[PDB]
Amino acid sequence: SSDLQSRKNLTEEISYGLREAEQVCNKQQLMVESWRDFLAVNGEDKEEDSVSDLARFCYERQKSATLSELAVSAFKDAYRDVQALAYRYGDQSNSF
Amino acid sequence: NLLSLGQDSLTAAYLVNVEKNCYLNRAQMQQLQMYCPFQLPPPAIIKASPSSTEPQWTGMQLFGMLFPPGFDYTYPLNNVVVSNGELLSFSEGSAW
Amino acid sequence: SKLPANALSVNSKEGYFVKPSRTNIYNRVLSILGEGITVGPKRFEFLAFSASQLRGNSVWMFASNEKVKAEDIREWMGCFRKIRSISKCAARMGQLFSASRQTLIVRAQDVEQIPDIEVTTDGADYCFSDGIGKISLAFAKQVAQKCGLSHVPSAFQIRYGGYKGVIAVDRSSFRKLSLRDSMLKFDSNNRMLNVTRWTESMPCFLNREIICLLSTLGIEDAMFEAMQAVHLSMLGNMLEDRDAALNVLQKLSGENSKNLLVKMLLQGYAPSSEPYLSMMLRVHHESQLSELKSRCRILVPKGRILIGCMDEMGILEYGQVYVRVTLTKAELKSRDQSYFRKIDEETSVVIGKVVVTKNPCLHPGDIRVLDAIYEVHFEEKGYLDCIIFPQKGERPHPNECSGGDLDGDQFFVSWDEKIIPSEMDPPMDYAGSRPRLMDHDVTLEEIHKFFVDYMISDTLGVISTAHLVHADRDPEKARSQKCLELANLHSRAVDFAKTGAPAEMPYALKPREFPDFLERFEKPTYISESVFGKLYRAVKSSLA
Amino acid sequence: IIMFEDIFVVDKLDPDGKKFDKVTRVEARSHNLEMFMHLDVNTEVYPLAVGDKFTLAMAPTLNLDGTPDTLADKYEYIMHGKLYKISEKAELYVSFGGLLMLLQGDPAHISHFELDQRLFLLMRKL
Amino acid sequence: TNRSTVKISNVPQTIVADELLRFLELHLGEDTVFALEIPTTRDNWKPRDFARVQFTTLEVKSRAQLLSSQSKLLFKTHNLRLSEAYDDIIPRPVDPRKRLDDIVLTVGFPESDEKRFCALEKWDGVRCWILTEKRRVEFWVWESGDCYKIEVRFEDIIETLSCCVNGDASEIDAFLLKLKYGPKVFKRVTDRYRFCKEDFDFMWIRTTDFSGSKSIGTSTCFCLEVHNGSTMLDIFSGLPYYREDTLSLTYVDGKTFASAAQIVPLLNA
Repeated sequence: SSDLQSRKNLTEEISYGLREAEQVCNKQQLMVESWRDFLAVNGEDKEEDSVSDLARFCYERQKSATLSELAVSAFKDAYRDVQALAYRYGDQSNSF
Repeated sequence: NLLSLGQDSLTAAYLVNVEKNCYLNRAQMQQLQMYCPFQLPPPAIIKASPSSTEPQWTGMQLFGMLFPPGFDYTYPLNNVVVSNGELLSFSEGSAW
Repeated sequence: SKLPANALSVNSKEGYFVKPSRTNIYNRVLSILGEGITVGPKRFEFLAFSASQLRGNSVWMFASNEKVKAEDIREWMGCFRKIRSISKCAARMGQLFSASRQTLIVRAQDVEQIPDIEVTTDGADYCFSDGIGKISLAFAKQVAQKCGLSHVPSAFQIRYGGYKGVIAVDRSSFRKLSLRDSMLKFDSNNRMLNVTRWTESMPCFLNREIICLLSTLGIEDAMFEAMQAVHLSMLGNMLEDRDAALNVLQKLSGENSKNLLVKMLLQGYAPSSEPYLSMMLRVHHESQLSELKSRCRILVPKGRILIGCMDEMGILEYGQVYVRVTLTKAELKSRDQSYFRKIDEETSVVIGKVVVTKNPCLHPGDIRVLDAIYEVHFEEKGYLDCIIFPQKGERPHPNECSGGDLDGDQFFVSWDEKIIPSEMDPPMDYAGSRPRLMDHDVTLEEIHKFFVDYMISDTLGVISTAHLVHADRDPEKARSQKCLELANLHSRAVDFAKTGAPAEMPYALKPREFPDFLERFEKPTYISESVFGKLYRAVKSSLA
Repeated sequence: IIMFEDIFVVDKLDPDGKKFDKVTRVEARSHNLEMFMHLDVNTEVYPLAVGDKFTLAMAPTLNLDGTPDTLADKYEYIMHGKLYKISEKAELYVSFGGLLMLLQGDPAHISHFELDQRLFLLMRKL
Repeated sequence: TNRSTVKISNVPQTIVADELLRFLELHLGEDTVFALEIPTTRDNWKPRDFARVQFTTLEVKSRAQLLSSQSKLLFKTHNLRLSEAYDDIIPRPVDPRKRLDDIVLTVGFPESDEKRFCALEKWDGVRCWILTEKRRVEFWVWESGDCYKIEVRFEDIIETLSCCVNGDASEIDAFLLKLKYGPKVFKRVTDRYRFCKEDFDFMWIRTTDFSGSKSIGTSTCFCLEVHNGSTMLDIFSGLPYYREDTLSLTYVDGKTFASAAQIVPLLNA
């Protein structure tokens, strides 16, 4: 970073990117046969249930292997963009 | 090929061919010409400023003394063109 | 004006997936449709809506009375509980609202049940008989007496008792009336006969899509430029020359039409005199110029627009049809031609290469070159103002014509010789979307939902404009996958009135640019260098 | 001795920076002849701002009346390079030791340039 | 020159809207920037390479353009290039005179044959904006918290009249807007890169009549009760079909004509 303000902006951007990646992983976790009714284009009143249950998604992911693989794939896909920020926040004279 | 440039020569060549803004004067170029087996190319930079004497050499011509006169190399991906043993163009990539 | 898509069901991203949110206008329209409109000592109720009214956001309302109520009329029209599709039920209920002429009443004692013919090739269901029928000579004479029609057409569109389709004449009829199997739409308590259109031998016209799809087979720009030049030359000479006025009136609107202006055109005074006629000619010329500026409409005297039917002969093969039309002033003046056969004084046969085209066309494979032949057996049946389609073949001709049907639809025919038939392209698939069937009868609410949702995601009018813009911009038009996708989307949007399948117009397909020959002055205008641009520049130069 | 000489006015800069410590590519459009030019210049040693007017000259040799391979006192940004690609509104591709130049103009304006030859680049910002 | 928003070509990716606002206020006049928006490819953590800035006065825009043409704007070793934008960030007129705040809005119709007017429902403290470029007039009415937007185009009006409410013929304290069609009704619904200088983080959606008595749907004329203005006539002269005559009106108690049914403009049986 050039100065302290740039460092703070980079930290906030990293935090928001991690939050977005976690949200993407949570969305990708729903690609199972159990949520076929919810994923269909109809009227479902349980939309808020899938969003408010934030602490259950991690527990469900840690129990299944296919869910874990899907989650890590989605996390890598959403984290490539986060890794791409180094070229924006890095100077041309950076040794690394 | 079995033998590569290495971990240091690769970085040095990247720095030489990427910066394109640091010009080597006659003394440094002649000092570096001792290790190179080929002769010295034309300076190609006569005046870089209205009140700048001692015409200098560009960085990419220093790397051009490492090829035989009859060797021609073309790398479309990195836009690298070598004609008559002289490096003509280079943009980025460091893949060649 | 039309309700914008943003005024109803505005999209909003709530949760993981985007869900549209209904606006207050949606609820207001639903309440108006449900409760009804009260005007004085009356309360109007929803009866039905026609296919034309569905595309214009119009609906019929009937005030309930002590004698007959809305439900009484609804059940008198027929029983619609057999249809389990929301769109199909509405279409069948609203189809019986077209203008027609009343005729005699025929009971349900003499009706035939002639079996149809079906061909299944390459795993595709191709049906030749979609809405074709059979009629006798006595029935035609009886039905033509009340309409004041002298000549007996060989084909005329008719609908009665829920049936709908065109019927053709025959010389081996058994009784007055006959019917096929693939014609019953819904059961009705009445069988009133009525006829909408019998025959219209109007001269053919070249629309924008015809030139757009015919500009890749090898047709140069010199032909269209010369045709436009001669058209404008004969239009400009119509003012000071009375001879050209009659010829134009006899070759532009109505082959055989009697009018006060038409009679005076052949024998009249100088154009300077008779202001009542001179100013009418001037305003007609101005209207023609405005129509040409708005859209391309080329007057081709060697082609007509007529419906088509089939005969129970089975002699014609795949690629052989019969073309027969009346003789106009140009045909009568010089009937000696290679592809024109003077079978009769008023009727002339055609032996040239004739193609079939419709109004909506967005696929290069619709151009199917057909060779017309002359047979004594076919002429013995006496077919007039109707092209003959073979019974047998790999696929029916209407199927190749954008998946159409023999429902009295008009067909463009032209016995031209300077076209290029060397290039042939297969037609697109005519298979529609899967029908949606409900598990319960209609409670008069889902039909209202479908009617209101018709306004939302109604992209029928923009697909054609986008296709035209993409064809004008990108060279080698109607060859890339973008044109195929646009044609598929247009077909799906047309099918939306029949089955509830939204077009789903993508955002990236919007043109965001329009050529000179459009009325979108506010939108950015770009100079087009295609054949349409050349024609528009020629028209502008002629006007100036 | 001078083959091509015209007044050029810059239009935009590729980096659009003042202290980027990197070679900057400029886009200048010729006056009268209306020939578009690409050139890599070092802003730190030879500052060039948008809207400035500078002259450009090309000569096979800096000597007077022959002697290929005294114009130094006139100009201030002399460079040396070779032309490697001439295929195109013909355009030229001259690299001054890795600094590419793209002079796109008219076929009639550029007709006395041969392939694989050494030429100089004389510049002065008025 | 038609609009006031200026699109900046290139800005650093590491900056925030606050830094750019501070830089602009330092180089230009103090608090001369109204709206600053930086588009983001992602939701809130990936701004684009360009930004759009709205200025309060056209003079500030001209000065900024002059500075940009001379390359005098240098923010974090980046030369800011200024170019015209397509649409304004906020539909707000540049002229402060056209902005009317805290005025009285009432609806009605020419109930009597004489010079009489009837008032159905009266709103106080409404905001009126006149957009010459967009050829429309916006009315902001606050009712039960949420505000509503009333949009009237130039083609909607057929004639413009001026009246008075204090009772003095010389003074002009009212304006009549005869409407041929109905006005559009909107409704307000419920940050790091968007300053906007105010609370404009919402969207407008079309809605039906929000009045309890539905006075808007049964009124074909609008009356604007505003204070006397020496130069107000020049501002009101821009409306199409303006009459340069003085007319007087009186208030008629027409609160009885109030229908709570969906079909408002029909008579009572």
